[PDB]
Amino acid sequence: SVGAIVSIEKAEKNFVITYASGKKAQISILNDHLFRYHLDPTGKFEEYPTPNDPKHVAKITAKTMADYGTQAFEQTNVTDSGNQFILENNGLKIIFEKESALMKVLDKKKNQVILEETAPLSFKNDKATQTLKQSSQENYFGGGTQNGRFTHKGTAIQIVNTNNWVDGGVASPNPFYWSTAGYGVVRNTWKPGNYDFGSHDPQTTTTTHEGTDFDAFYFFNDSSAGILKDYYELTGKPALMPEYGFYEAHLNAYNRDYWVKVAEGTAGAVKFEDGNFYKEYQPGDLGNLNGTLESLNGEKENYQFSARAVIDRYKKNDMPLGWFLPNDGYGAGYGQTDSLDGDVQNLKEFTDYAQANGVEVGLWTQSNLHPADPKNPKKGERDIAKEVSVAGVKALKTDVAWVGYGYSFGLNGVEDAANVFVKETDGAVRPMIVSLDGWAGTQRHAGIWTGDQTGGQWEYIRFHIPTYIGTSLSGQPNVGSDMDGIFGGKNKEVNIRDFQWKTFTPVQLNMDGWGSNPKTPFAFDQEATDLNRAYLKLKSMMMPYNYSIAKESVDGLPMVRAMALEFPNEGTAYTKDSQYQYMWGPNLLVAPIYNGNQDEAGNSIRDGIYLPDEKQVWVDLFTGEKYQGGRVLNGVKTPLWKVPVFVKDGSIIPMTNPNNNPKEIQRDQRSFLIYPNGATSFNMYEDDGISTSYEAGQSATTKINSQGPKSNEKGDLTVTIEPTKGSYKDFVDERSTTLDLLASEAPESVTAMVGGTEVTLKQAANKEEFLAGTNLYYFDKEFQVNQYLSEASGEKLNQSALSVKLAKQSVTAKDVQITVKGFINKGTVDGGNTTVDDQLTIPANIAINEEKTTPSSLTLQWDQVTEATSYEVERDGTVFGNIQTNTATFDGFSFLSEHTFRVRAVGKNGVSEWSEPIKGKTQ
Repeated sequence: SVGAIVSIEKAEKNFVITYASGKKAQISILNDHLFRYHLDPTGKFEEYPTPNDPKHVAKITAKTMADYGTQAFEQTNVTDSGNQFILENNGLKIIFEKESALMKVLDKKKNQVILEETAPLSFKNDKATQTLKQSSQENYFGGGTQNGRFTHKGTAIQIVNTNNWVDGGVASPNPFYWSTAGYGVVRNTWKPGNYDFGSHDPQTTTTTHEGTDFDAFYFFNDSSAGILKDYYELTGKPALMPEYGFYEAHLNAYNRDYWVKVAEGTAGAVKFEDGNFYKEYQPGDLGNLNGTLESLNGEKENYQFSARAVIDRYKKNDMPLGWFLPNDGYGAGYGQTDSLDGDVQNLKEFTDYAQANGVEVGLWTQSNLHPADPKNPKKGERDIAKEVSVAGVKALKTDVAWVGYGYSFGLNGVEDAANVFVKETDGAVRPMIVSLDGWAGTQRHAGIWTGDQTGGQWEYIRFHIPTYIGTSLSGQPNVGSDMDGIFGGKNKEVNIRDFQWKTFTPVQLNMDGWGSNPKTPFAFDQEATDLNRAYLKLKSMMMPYNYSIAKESVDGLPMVRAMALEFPNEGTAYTKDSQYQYMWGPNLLVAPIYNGNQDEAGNSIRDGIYLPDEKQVWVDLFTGEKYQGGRVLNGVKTPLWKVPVFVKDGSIIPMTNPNNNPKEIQRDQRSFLIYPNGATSFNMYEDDGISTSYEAGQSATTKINSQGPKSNEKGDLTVTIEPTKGSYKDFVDERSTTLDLLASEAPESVTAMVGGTEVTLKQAANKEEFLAGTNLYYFDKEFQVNQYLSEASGEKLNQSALSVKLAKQSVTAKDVQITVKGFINKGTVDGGNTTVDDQLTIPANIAINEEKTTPSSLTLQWDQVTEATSYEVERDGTVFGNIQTNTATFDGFSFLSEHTFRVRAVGKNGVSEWSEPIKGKTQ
């Protein structure tokens, strides 16, 4: 409708495009790889889109056009080469066909067209639609929290505030997507949209938003970290949670409801410490029943029904607990007095008790942050200034009735809450805000949780894994959800499995009061409780690693990483083959159990464990068992106690003592669990854990370096801890050092230098001597990464480690260099030998079992090889392993689709040649 381009002029601040219709666009060059295109068919070209309400002043962008400076614009030239206008700088050609008005972008470094319009912008039907070429290997990420999904090629996603918390919904939309071609796009709009990544026409991608304006930021970057850094520079770097936000929370209402004494076995009865059974009632549902009224502090002959009693239960069950929210939901409140001040004092009393137990307090927070007259409040009004400054609240959970309108409501809300919070604390406390119904920019103020669903069901796990991955690919690293759901429950196995994988995630919410059982890690039998504790303690021990990858996520890759972020050169990493696993930072591959499939021994059967990189050894975190990468493993037997987690051999994992909250961490120690493999590194981040001062340069980093032999080989190992750089409030300079070096033999020698001076090390004679002393080393074949899990599993889970302890030293003044001669960490590698064994027969008579053919699956069968201990099947180029019988089935295929298979035998001395390829068609 806009027609041909008649001119592009370099104006004072931007390039002005005039179209034949008389309509105009402005191209603003912000940096050498970022530009804004604004076609304002109404003609104003004002810096910011119109929000949903004129009170909504929070902006999508965190950096103004002016803030980017004029240098990139000055260094961009417009030329008129016949049938095209071209804008060119050092990195890009932005090419406009004059007649068609179509834009394409050539990346000069690659000499490739990265983005190409295939039809002009369409403004029909009060919408603004862009039409782009899609290439055969082009994949797409983003769109925010796209429930159940992360990889969008061949699908449409809705960029809509759906208020839908389950699979197929959008708990938190974002008008941000990116392409593996090497581009990200933010639509500079508050209006809902729809991105169709070739759902019927595979060569075309359309992006649509409601409205009359087309205003977008395009950023070009050859790495996924780069695209996310561009999104963060534009819309805001993610907030860094305070350390306590990495610990599970407990949330409910304790100010309003009643417990009624009922018979044991009454539908949803709950047993309490008096040995009696009770059922909870909202006051309006009580009718003629005799009930005990809840209170926060349990001061009214009601202690077992109080919020304090719940903190006591987390302590008695030795469970980590970061924070506690006691006023969740409309009408709940936080006191029972005749005044706002009386209620604030009741909440202060609770916060004092929580803090005595190392637990912070959060509040459910409404759009009304202040009383109508803050100097004259009424009972039941809200006052964030008093709640923060008098009662000591540190965390906020946004009411869905506040942010639930979506779009500019949410961003204005979380910006207001963050800004008033840090004003009230004078920057002494950084924000801890959990929200949903977000938009572009939300991450700079708040994390999200996925809303309300029913747990006690495998679907609760299955849909959540890709949800978390896609949230993180959309520039929101602070993602969480309810532990085993707000609704339902009564499924022990699902409860254990949800605690297991969420160990390796940012935000864990025990969202209690509405379920089939209480929402706690101690709601099931002692086995479930002991396993849940074992995994929560592992997360507490991983806090230095976790906080380090959190710091990375402020200006780089998120904490929950799609496989493609870490293995960008493998096609398997980009597809639904990667929908149920992720990298927790760079070092750990997490492949949760997400269905009820079991063998006769009660092991979960885990199919589709993708282990990237044919040259990489992967190490079971719990057992030390080794696996070769370059394969997808089927039929992996996983006991109830175990979640499949693999260490990337070479990993350095900073650790700390098991702890129930950040104040129980020993700040005068540091510890490193190291899997040496060639030359690897880690940057360990730290700060005061609580304030805004990290944003004013108050933090420290420590570079740890491991230089050893390749996986399974013997050689010299040098571990260097470089001096700690930086300072902050209550920085501890004097620390002892532990290295736990996974090792299969005693070394020839261990020497230590501390700040260029030798420290004499003794070999400990036994473990008791090692634990008692310092400046020692000890070769231990009974090393336990997690004694809680050893006890809870009934398995020793012993590994072999060379452990080294050095005395307290200044971590700023003096480095550490440990040299180990004759270092080796050797174990047999499942799939390690991929060399052809000439004596191993090629599996004979490779056939499709036609009987078993369905519209979505194929079954391949072949003759036994007597010397084979397993088989591998190559499915359309993808090697599947751990096939323990002479058949395999492959799922997730289209109707009437063709697939190519080869098979080889695996024996104790390598593999057979690959069979000839065979074809199968789905019905």
